[PDB]
Amino acid sequence: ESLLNRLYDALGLDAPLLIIDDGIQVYFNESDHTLEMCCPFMPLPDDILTLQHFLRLNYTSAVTIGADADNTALVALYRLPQTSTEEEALTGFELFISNVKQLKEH
Amino acid sequence: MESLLNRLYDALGLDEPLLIIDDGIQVYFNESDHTLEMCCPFMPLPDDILTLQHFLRLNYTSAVTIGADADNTALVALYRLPQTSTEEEALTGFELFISNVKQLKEHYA
Repeated sequence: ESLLNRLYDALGLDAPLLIIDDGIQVYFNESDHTLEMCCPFMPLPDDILTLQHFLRLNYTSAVTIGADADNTALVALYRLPQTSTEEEALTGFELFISNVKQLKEH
Repeated sequence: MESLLNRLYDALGLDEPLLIIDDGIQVYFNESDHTLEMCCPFMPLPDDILTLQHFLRLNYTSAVTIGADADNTALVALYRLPQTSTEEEALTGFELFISNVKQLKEHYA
């Protein structure tokens, strides 16, 4: 029973990518013995100060900022080892969504 | 009860700010209420668009988080560990961190 499947059950979701009308797309990556949550929240900036700002945010945040391989957007990230329990996964998901909403504020 | 960071220091055979040098790798710690953060400043903070975007992309693929320190002086590799973790998880985490940063630095720094 994969951690991803574990999270879904914990969330009550019955999937046979998770999109929420909060204008949020969550992608899951289960490679490297871990569960990674990813959410592209805005286009990749070309401004030095803005880029440094997101790297600074990574110094103190549980939810970190990265850039997709396609180099088209900044993505909020959060990883957990597959060995994690369904309770830890659930908690991680809750924290992730809250931070993504925060990142989209202005 | 001794704090988790103090127990790590003991495990590292150590008896206040502090900088560790393990195999040429610099490691210092930051703390918050619920988290102990291991930090390795591995190179000066780049000031060009492309290198900065590159490190943001690396964040997506690298096992360890890459960020910039508070003074905007260095690019830093880091690992967050719950202040509720066991002494052993702290030590093992520290060792794995060093291992990850060593390779990160030699390939991207």
